[PDB]
Amino acid sequence: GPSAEEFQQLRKKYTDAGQGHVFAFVDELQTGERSQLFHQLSSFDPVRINELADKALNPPASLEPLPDIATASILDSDPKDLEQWYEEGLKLVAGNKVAVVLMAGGQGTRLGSSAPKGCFDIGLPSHKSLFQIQAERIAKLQLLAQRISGKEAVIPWYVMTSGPTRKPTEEFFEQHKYFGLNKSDVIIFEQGVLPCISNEGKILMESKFKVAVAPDGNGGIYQALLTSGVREDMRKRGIEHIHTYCVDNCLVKVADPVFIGFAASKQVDIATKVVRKRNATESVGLILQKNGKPDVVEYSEIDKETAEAKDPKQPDVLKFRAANIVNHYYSFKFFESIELWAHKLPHHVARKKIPCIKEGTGEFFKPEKPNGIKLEQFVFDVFPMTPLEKFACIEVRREDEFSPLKNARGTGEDDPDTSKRDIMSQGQRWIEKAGGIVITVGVEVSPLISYGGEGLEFLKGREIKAPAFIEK
Ligand SMILES: CC(=O)N[C@H]1[C@@H](OP(=O)(O)O)O[C@H](CO)[C@@H](O)[C@@H]1O
Ligand SMILES: OCCc1ccc(O)cc1
Ligand SMILES: OCCc1ccc(O)cc1
Ligand SMILES: OCCc1ccc(O)cc1
Repeated sequence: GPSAEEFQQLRKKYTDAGQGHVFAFVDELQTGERSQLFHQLSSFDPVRINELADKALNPPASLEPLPDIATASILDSDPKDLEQWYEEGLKLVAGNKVAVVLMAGGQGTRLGSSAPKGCFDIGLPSHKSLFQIQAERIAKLQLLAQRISGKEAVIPWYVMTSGPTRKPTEEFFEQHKYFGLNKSDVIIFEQGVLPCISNEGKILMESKFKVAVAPDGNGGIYQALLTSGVREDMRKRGIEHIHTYCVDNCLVKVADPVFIGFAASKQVDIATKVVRKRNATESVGLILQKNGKPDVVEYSEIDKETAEAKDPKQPDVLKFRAANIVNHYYSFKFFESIELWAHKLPHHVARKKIPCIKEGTGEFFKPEKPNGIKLEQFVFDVFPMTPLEKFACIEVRREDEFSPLKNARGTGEDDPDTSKRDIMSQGQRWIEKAGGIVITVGVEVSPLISYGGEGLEFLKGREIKAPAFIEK
């Protein structure tokens, strides 16, 4: 393990930085525990931690709805354009130019599962997990693309996890044989962490030999794409277009060809999907403009007066209603610039009850009130680095595209039951549109049968008894 000299040099750095309390219990640690503490502390720069704590604890507009050059809506689109963008998106898939990054490092504190959120079974007839439904969407788009190329189509799946989720995620994917995808085209990687900070700016000790850390927010994606090797893998594959999304949306149109096609046609660096906000209290970030710059306002920071503000000309409708649904497109060229701006991203403060050592006794205690803060970066904080002309915000239909799993069963909204209803409602609607008659709520349609409502003609004239599950 670490030499005395190495350990003293580390101790000097931390002590000079006013963080020498992290070594309060060194004299009683076992060799292994001492090693852990050494390596963990070596992984942070205590001066940087001080810089972050200082900005957090002693912190240092032109703020209207997005302009019309920057916005589009599926509702207002010419159907011939939607068809063309879909075809162009599928051609890019067939070209092996499309990748997916899945943000699955969330805890799911509101959901109360012990397992990764992606593993959750919302109670469909199939009992498929969120991960498996997403994987099957990828499989299906590959198969559709192969129809046009006559060659293998691969959409690599890069799954970002946290330390709370990485091992069980990999085990789950392995036990399912990667849901019929090739393991060689799925990479599970971890996002980074930052130390939790006390109200007084001091690093919190989880144990006598471990610093309390937390994942660094979904904005941690960008640094993690470099350190993980993922960006290099995309380069080696000739990836040009990336779809990034959150695991909790059970209706997510993974690698949606119309989205990719549209974004690519406009040659944007970034595109993003929104829906109309369902009310002033919905826990969604709101996409709007700031200071000549596309930007977002998170639900945890917005002020009542803006969440409740009304449209100038229509006083019964909310002014800000472009709910961020965490559904983003990037050019690969954008990812090649990460190094120039990853350090420019802000840290957002969240005050938290961080279980730690009673700084004295060494007794582990869950505190009664918030004893410190976690810092997080947010994926959308790149939007202001991007010229308005290299940005697109598209309205899509909530009932087809956005059904988040946030809360435990019995909450009443954004829960397993709303998720299940939304998928099975989608299924029924697709069947009906293809000429099927459903007798009854709803019908689960496997993604391997239909990605987006296509391919259901074989049900024309048929009677389907709901609840049902259409599969192989
Ligand atoms: C940083 C980030 O991506 N935040 C997202 C994300 O919030 P959560 O706090 O992870 O629930 O999901 C919302 C949609 O469910 C979206 O509106 C919001 O902006
Ligand atoms: O618990 C004794 C360790 C300690 C060291 C430095 C400080 O500033 C405070 C506490
Ligand atoms: O980057 C994480 C550094 C780290 C190293 C060793 C540990 O035992 C724990 C954390
Ligand atoms: O004009 C908007 C076209 C459009 C529709 C749906 C998407 O997902 C993306 C773009």
